[PDB]
Amino acid sequence: MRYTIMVSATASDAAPLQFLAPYSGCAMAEYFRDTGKHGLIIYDDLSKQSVAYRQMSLLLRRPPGREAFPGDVFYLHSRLLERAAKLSKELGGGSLTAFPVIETQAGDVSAYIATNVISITDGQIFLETELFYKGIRPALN
Amino acid sequence: SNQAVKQRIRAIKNIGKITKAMKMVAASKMKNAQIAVEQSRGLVDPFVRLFGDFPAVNSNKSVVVAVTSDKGLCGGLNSNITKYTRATLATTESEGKDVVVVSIGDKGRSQLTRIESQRYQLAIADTYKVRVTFGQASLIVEELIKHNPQSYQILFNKFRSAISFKPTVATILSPDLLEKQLEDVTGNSLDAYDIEASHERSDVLRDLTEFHLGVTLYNAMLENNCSEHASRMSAMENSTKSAGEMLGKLTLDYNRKRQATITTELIEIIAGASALM
Repeated sequence: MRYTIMVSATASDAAPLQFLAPYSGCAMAEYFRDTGKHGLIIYDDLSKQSVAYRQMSLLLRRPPGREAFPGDVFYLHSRLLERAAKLSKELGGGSLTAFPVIETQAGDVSAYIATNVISITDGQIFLETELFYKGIRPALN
Repeated sequence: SNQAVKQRIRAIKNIGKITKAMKMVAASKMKNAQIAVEQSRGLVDPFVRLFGDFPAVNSNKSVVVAVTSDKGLCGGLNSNITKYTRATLATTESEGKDVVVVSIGDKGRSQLTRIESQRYQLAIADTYKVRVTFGQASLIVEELIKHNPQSYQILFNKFRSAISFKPTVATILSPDLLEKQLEDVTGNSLDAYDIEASHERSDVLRDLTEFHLGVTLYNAMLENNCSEHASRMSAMENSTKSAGEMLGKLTLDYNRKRQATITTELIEIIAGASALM
């Protein structure tokens, strides 16, 4: 906890507080990127942040999308995860490493929000639910 | 496109019930034919201790019999002894041996022609249709004394248990063409026995190796027919697994299309309502 900030928007919180919480936490982690230090950010269930943003867009009566998502739900995550960069030497040399987390339904990685974050991030850590049941933990596919 | 994925779950669900019917059809046929295999294993061994076992002889003429199945959901049983045929039909090939290739079972003529067709002469099939009897296996044997080789090669699958089926080469030598020549050791190993026949030793052994041919032929197509039902049982349990893994990926694909078509038809309703309100 000496090196960690804990940003929390739980399930009882309002959907604009859960939509904003990864940007709030990215701004706090960007303090270390912009001062030459190194950050590590984990967006646990970025698939839950898109569900909170889907709620605000449907209640604003914006048109549904492929999975009833606003259509700008790619830009929701792309403008977020582009802030995790390795800066150049004239900007201090700081970095920010992101670990977004996406919950998958029954192993289907061809979902809308799953395929969005795959085409944003640099790699994946696939966690297989059949290797997890066999006791192979971490169940790295 | 939501009925094409629903008519495939129609297909794989009945295939997964067809192939589980054939798993226990071949499992009940494996045990009521096991009460005929171990009974038939008795008559084989008094000829293998009277005449020995001489697979690697350099006979002038040979008849090789690869006995296969008739129906073909066996799972590579009729092909495993087809490769074991040419593994046997090239080891004993040593001086330019005349070979007659015979197939018992309709799945043998379709696979021995691919490997060795010019020395192939005979095709017995429809033998497991009613049952396998010794009088039937005598007529199949009597068609192999029409040709007069010096040796007989019988390629079959020995039914050991429901899991393991090791292939077998059982060799029968013609009576004094080569058989007494291979018993001849500083005298003979056949001269211990007092012959109690009407005629000579040369024509009681003529009677005795056709009887040794008909016994090992009757055992071969009975050990193979029970090795057939126990390989179809392991093949039809590998295809209910494959038609339950395909059915599982197809229900996940159907539930995704079921969810996506309720969302699509709902967005079409809200858009037509927002255009009026």
